[PDB]
Amino acid sequence: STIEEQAKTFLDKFNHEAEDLFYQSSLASWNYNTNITEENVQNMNNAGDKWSAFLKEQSTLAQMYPLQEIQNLTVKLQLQALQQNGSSVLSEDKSKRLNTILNTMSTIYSTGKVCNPDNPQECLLLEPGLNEIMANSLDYNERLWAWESWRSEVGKQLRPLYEEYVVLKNEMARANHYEDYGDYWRGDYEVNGVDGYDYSRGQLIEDVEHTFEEIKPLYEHLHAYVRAKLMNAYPSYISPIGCLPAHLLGDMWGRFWTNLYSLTVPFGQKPNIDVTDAMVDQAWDAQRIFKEAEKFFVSVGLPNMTQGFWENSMLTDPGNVQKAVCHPTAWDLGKGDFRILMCTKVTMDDFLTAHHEMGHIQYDMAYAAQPFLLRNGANEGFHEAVGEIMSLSAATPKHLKSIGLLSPDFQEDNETEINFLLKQALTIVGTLPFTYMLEKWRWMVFKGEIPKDQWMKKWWEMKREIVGVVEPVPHDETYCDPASLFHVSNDYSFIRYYTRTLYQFQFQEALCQAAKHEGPLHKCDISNSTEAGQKLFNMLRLGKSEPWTLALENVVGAKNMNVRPLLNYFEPLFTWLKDQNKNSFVGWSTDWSPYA
Amino acid sequence: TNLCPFDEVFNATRFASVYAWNRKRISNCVADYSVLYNLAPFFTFKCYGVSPTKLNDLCFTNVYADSFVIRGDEVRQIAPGQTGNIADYNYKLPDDFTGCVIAWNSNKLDSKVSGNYNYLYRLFRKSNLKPFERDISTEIYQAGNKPCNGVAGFNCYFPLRSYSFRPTYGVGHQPYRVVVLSFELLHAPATVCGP
Ligand SMILES: *[C@@H]1O[C@H](CO)[C@@H](O[C@@H]2O[C@H](CO)[C@@H](O)[C@H](O)[C@H]2NC(C)=O)[C@H](O)[C@H]1NC(C)=O
Ligand SMILES: *[C@@H]1O[C@H](CO)[C@@H](O)[C@H](O)[C@H]1NC(C)=O
Ligand SMILES: *[C@@H]1O[C@H](CO)[C@@H](O)[C@H](O)[C@H]1NC(C)=O
Ligand SMILES: *[C@@H]1O[C@H](CO)[C@@H](O)[C@H](O)[C@H]1NC(C)=O
Ligand SMILES: *[C@@H]1O[C@H](CO)[C@@H](O)[C@H](O)[C@H]1NC(C)=O
Ligand SMILES: *[C@@H]1O[C@H](CO)[C@@H](O)[C@H](O)[C@H]1NC(C)=O
Ligand SMILES: [Zn+2]
Repeated sequence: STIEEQAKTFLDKFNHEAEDLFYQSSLASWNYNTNITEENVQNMNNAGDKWSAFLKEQSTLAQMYPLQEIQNLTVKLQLQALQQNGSSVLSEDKSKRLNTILNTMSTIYSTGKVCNPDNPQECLLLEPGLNEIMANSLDYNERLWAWESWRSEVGKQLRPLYEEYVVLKNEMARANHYEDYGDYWRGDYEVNGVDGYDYSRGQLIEDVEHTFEEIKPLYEHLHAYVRAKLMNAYPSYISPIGCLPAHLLGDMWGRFWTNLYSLTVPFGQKPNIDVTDAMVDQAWDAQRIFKEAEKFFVSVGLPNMTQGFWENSMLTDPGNVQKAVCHPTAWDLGKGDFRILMCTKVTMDDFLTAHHEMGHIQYDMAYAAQPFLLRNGANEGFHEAVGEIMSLSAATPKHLKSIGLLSPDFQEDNETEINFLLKQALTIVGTLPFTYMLEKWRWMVFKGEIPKDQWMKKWWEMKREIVGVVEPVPHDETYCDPASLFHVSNDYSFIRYYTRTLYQFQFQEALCQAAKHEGPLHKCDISNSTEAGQKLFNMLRLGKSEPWTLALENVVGAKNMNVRPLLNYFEPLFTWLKDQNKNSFVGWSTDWSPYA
Repeated sequence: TNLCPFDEVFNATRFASVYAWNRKRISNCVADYSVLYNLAPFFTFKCYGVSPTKLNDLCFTNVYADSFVIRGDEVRQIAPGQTGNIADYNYKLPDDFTGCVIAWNSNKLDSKVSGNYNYLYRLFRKSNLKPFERDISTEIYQAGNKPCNGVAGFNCYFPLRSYSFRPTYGVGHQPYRVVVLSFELLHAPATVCGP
């Protein structure tokens, strides 16, 4: 019997054992997230430990089948994923050091507190304490205090850890035959051995930098319009040619500019489209919301929710006594069990979230027939892109009017059209330079291109140059500002938010063209279009089985990430911004800082 | 007026694991087929060779009742000319099969919150099964080229695996009870006619 046939048989046994053990851990995890007790924590950890220990045993056993002697690519994908899972490449001592560091950074982030000057007993955490300040406060000093205190008392704690974190992560990645830990992360996009669809890890950097260049003009005029509106609100604090102060950007890091809408709204006398009143008027509950979201997916040819979904999901807050983790999540426990955890309120925002999360469930159900190790999005940006496009259609006035939540006597005008796109751009476009510049800095740190003594120097040189954002206080190398964001100190890659954003508009443009949508892309609703649903489904049911380049081509007809649909979606705003900035300076000078 | 022991087979407390499927030979009785519709809308009743449409005016030499438990997905494999872990390694119907396949969802009985590991099925075998064959061997499957020495290890797998039935599984992974009625016609007097 060949080594490929031995691997097929081994994978057969793994698929069974993993499916059962994974289900036990997911269910135990579910029972805690919906009913927070001490016993449910123990059951979640026991079931989790058993699953982790099973994955470590099977990772080692998988490596005893060398990849070079398998020809079946579908088998080699599964074998590689199980082999690439184990960290048994670093000595037990260095593995132990690295896990302690990871735990310490995560603990510092989640329990880091800041106490108000003049009272040691009034102390705030990041959430909800400091996040409330950075998202609602208009006082320059209060926001500057929250911004600086978070970085100087929690960030400085993370600097010595992150330094050792980089060294060990590189050692682990190098010993897995990657250039560095940044190259390891880019491994998610790699494709090999499929002629016409291959993709190298280093190609991701070039495609990200090539697509980002075509985003700069839109971002420059967004940044120019935002700076002008803030300069009116803070005339003594903002230069007409300088970068935007980092603490005046709507949250702790400026990752999203969403909360600047009140100070930047183009036409403040036209109200937003809010259907919350109409939902309460019609006595909608949570079940009605998800029932409507189910109807949406059925209208395009996708299946209805399983009976187990409605029985086992938790769609409303459990109650006062029973405490829950209300973060909206879609659960694929395996063995036909799909659920949504969500503390739904009768609001437009939760209504769109229901479509977003049920968009994940549709993805999960569609690739449930794939092998266990291939039940995932095509790459790290696919799954979230699928979720987002559902809330794009679900929110249009066209879709809202057809379900009886928006009055037929409400007609769109280009002022509310511009208000919408600006609000969208503040979230979608604003995060792109933030996301690219954060990952570029980490890619360069892992590569060794940034010495330790110039970490925070290069970080703010790249914030000013790339993002047009300037620190309000000088920061030396005792700081670790990147680590003051969750994803940096909690060891998650970050470029997925950039690729997903580009994918989601490639998807929506393609599906709307299949829906024969007439008009600007941002007004499109794929509802009732079974041809659109079929195009999407042909990619969903693939899972990880096919190269992400091929899966993308199934929907959009191109093998690579493209930024033209994103620019297409925002084109009405782009022309309106350029006309707004006709007597403004566009671009920023990096030498100006608020601390003179 | 001797009534055939179907309540024995269908309403049994515990069905057999499909790898060790259970056969009940039926003879010398009146077969009241037309009264079998007493389950939770029993999800399957498909016959091959004969007609279920009130064709119990027919006599057979012996009737064999085969019973086991599989998951919903696997019920499609209890039919002539199907392949899969069940039809290849546990229970195989012949190409010229004459009889009926009855199946119904038994989630309320055969599922359990901690997971019901009573029901097993065969995952590995050197070759497929001949029609109506039964293999209950617990010999370690040699997947590699080294001998196994009767213990589980690298490339040496215990040939049987468990269904781990839980009530919250999807319908495709829920337990289904199956009864396979095999009708025999030998050159011998019919002992089984059912009015
Ligand atoms: C090895 O595989 C496991 C499969 O679960 C991965 O564990 C998950 O990793 C993601 C992202 O790091 C987390 O969101 C999940 O919560 C993790 N689940 C667990 C086990 O808690 C694990 O990341 C893989 N290891 C690597 C990176 O090779
Ligand atoms: C919550 O968990 C406890 C065990 O810690 C259990 O006894 C209780 O029944 C659970 N409540 C609900 C509503 O599931
Ligand atoms: C790879 O293996 C799978 C499962 O055995 C099989 O269905 C598929 O056809 C194989 N592909 C090739 C190229 O042999
Ligand atoms: C889903 O749709 C099918 C028919 O397409 C129907 O038979 C089934 O009962 C539906 N399920 C629910 C939960 O309504
Ligand atoms: C809306 O469109 C019309 C087109 O003629 C244009 O004249 C008007 O200035 C636009 N209004 C805004 C606020 O963009
Ligand atoms: C099993 O029990 C039910 C109710 O007691 C009865 O209606 C049904 O006919 C029984 N099954 C058989 C095969 O007799
Ligand atoms: Zn999501």
